[PDB]
Amino acid sequence: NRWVEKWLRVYLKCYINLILFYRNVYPPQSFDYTTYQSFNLPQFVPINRHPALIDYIEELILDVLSKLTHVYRFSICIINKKNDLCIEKYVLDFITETEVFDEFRSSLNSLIMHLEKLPKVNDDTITFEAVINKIKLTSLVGSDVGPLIIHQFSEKL
Amino acid sequence: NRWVEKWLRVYLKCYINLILFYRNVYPPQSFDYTTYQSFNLPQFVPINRHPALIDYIEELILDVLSKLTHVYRFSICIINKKNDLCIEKYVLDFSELQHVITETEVFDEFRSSLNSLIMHLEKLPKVNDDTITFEAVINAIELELGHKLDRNRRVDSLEEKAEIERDSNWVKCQIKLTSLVGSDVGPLIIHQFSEKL
Amino acid sequence: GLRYGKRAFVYGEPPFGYQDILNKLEDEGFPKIDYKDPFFSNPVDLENKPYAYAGKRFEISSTHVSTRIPVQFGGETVSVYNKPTFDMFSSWKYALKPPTYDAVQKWYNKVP
Amino acid sequence: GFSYESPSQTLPIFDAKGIETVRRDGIPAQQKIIEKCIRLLFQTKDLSKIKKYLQNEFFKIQIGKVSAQDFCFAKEVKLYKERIPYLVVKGKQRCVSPEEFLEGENLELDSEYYINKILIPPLDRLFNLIGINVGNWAQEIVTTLSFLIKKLKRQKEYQTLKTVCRTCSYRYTSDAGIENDHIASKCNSYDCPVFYSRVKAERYLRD
Amino acid sequence: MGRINNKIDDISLIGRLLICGNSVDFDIKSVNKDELMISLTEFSKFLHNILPSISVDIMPGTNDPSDKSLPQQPFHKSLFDKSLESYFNGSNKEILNLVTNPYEFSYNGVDVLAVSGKNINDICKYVIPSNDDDIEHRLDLMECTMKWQNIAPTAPDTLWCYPYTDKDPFVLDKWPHVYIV
Amino acid sequence: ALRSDVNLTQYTIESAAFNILHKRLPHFSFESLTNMWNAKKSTTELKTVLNYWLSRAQINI
Amino acid sequence: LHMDALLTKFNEDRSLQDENLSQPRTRVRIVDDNLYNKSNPFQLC
Amino acid sequence: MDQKASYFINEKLFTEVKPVLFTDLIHHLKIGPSMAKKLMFDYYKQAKYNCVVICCYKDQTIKIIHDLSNIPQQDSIIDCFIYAFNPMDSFIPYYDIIDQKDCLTIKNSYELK
Ligand code: SF4
Repeated sequence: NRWVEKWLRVYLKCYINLILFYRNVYPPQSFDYTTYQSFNLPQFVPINRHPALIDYIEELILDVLSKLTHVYRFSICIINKKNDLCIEKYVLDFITETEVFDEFRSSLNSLIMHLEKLPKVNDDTITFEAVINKIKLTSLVGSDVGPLIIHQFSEKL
Repeated sequence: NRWVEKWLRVYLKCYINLILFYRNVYPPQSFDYTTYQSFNLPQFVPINRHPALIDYIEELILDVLSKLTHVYRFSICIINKKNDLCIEKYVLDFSELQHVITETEVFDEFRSSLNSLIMHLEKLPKVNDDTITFEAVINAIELELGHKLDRNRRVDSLEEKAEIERDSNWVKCQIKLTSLVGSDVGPLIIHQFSEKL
Repeated sequence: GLRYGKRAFVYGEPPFGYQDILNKLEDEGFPKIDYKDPFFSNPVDLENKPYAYAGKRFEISSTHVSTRIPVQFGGETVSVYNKPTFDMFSSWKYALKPPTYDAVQKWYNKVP
Repeated sequence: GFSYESPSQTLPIFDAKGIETVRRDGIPAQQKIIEKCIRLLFQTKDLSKIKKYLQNEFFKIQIGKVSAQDFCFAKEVKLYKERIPYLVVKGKQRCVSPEEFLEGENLELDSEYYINKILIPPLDRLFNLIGINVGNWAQEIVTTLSFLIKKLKRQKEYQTLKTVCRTCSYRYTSDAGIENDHIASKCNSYDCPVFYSRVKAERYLRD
Repeated sequence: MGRINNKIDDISLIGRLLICGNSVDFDIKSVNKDELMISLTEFSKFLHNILPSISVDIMPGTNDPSDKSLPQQPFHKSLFDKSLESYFNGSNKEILNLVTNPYEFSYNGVDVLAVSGKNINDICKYVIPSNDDDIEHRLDLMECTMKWQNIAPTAPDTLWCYPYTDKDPFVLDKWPHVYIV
Repeated sequence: ALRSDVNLTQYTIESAAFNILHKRLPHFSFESLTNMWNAKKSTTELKTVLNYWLSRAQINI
Repeated sequence: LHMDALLTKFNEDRSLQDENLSQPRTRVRIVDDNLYNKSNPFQLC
Repeated sequence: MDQKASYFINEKLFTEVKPVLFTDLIHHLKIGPSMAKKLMFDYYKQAKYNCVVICCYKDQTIKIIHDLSNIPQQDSIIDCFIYAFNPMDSFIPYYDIIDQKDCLTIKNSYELK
């Protein structure tokens, strides 16, 4: 439970940053796409520059991981403006420092490959909202070695 | 490693080229039947003429040949893009690789293997365009990639940069089997397999 | 639309939007658009060149993976410290994406 | 810098004022090299491509694969209607005439004062405000079938040059038969790059 | 080889084969030693299968690895498979004869002149605004070339420097029986 | 007038004709022109020098 | 007719004669007298 | 023999996949061309391969049948025998050195010294 905590923290941070950047919930040029690397992956990983949003994401991630026992699913719904309809809904949640490392690496790689093949969306039309617990479902890889196996699925429409 | 490097290189090149051509993953108009692609090929195989695919396959084969010292299996996957599911799997066995002459005999064996592969591919139904793509999977004996960057890997030449970019470009992962003929020559003991559905 | 589920909650709303984001970034003491500074595409060609010039220290870095720093959580750069553990009978997958069918089709139709 | 006279203007305009190209005595190759490096730095901001281009140009100059038209100092001899641009060719290792290169039994193109004091000053002045030095990039710079292929390429080049020069002199002779190449064999126009290539091919075939 | 037609009574009348030119075709702008060697070894096989049955007469051309001018020397003793060394021993010349581009072969007393065709191709490479690319046009050009007693009418496009001293070879001195282009 | 209007290096007739009229004119030495003008035969040389001077005169206009 | 009919008419009616393979027919001798006589006209140095 | 020939043909067709021609059969069995064609037709009689047949018309004309449905000038055909049997669709043969020490039907007048 030592390494898995910080590794899940950084994995959730990178996942949230990617799901914010690859969509139009936040405008481009506000992220650092040529500076940081997530898990030694060759792809580019964006990180926002505004300290307020970074601290907000870190605070909510710490609040989630503090009570990770009672919660079993942590999704990030995408709300559409002027309609209040959930267009997209990405979900997550239900050893050696290396197995969890490669598990997070594979999950991030699958998420990047799935996001890079998404259609373009118009600007200033979608808002995100974090939640704590005709459908096109897609399944990505997850962690299997740890007793806290994390599934990964995505929906649409 | 003195001469089997080039032979295995051209064999893998012809393998990938025939797989990409006969499965309609790329337009056939971009392919041309040739015999020289910076290396004497043992048969008039259809090789692509695109720059990006050229050095893409070149770097792939270079990484495969560098890792051959611990790799015992090389698979080329063909998956759909609407659903990340394996549709076809072509396996190339490297059982001990007969690791540490008569180049014409090696070329004849490679030609026979490629002819068997073409005969097997000719019986498959037509494959459509529009995102019927391919992947690459390998199986090693004892190795671990993606962890050579724990010391910032201060570079000094091109060899170290190539080693780093090769060890960092791999990510860990987790019907009717049809066997084909391989290379029964002394130095190159190679076997062939195939999968469907 | 897509239902949230049987039992779920809601977190606080983000402070910024799509329009006010750049305005708040400018008022915080940062440029509205950070244009690309001179960088080396090859890490070998760096050779610690940005040392100084006429008493002016310049910050020139590269884009390659070897020079990029890992992402930090809370201002602390996280990295692996223990040596890896090689496991037998492993599997790997190639990460770089191959070109697109439409790309090579448009390249061939242009008759280069 | 690049100029956009209107928001609808898509392509930029390479507007320079008082650039290093402004000089009474200067080689055309320096201007083209500086323009290419500026375009590369403004389009992609990549220093590696600029370094590769500079190293390639330096290696080509050190080998001798230059057209020699952009590597000539044009001295102004009188008779004030000064229209006598005598051409100095790279020295003597001086002030050799282009006829010396015409009878090119040996080569004297030296990676020396010329290359250095005509290339490193402006590039250094342009890249010191950035924070990089260009002198270190140049300091690091310091069978039968192949022979038949090279001979055939040289012969085809010579034949193409002779053909284009003959068709060019056709403006005066208005003929295509014999003696047309004989008339065209005396064109010593130093303001045409085809002449330099033709005499270089002739000197290479004579040795 | 008499294996297809099976009429040995009629196939055995072909004493020798005459390759006039253009056996290997490449663009000298971008070629390496490997492609030329592969093409020469591909030709060498064919040669090794045809040689011990029927003689052969090799002639170069405009796209062959030889000089681009008209009086082309033979290719070389090299540029063929090592198994052909028994034919290049200088003793077996009637079986394989590498000759220049123009030649006046006296086949059993019959004088026949053969050329690679660079002369006619270069003459047709111009556009003359008189005289009013068909078969009759090439035949008329060949007849005019034979009558004018000058094989090369266009000097600078076809001929090269220093062809001969005081006695040009391209000017006809004896009329042959058959002109092969 | 060309030097006051245009800004180039050589300031010759051929350079001006190529940079303004996009026409490249060959240039012969004075000895060659004299040898061509004193040739009793080879009227091609006479026609050559005549067209040379006529073009040099027409380019001035 | 089909290709099978032509094959059955041609291959079945094969003579299979004169192919002794031990006493083959000699090719007609044709000699170019200009091989070694003199004065190779287009042979330059 | 019709027994060893069929064995060699099926071996070189299925075991070592490569196109087989009547020239290889003539070189292996030391037989004539007409006998090779008869053996090829017999093997075609009594199927996982593709037959390639050629027909020799009059006027010393030789062609390769591709459609096998529209044979032009069927009356002028003087000979028609199966040329080769290829398992694949693309013919693309291969050629190597052949030692015809005793498998030649026409010998040149001159001998190698
Ligand atoms: S080189 Fe002399 S001849 Fe050839 S074109 Fe330029 S001017 Fe006319």
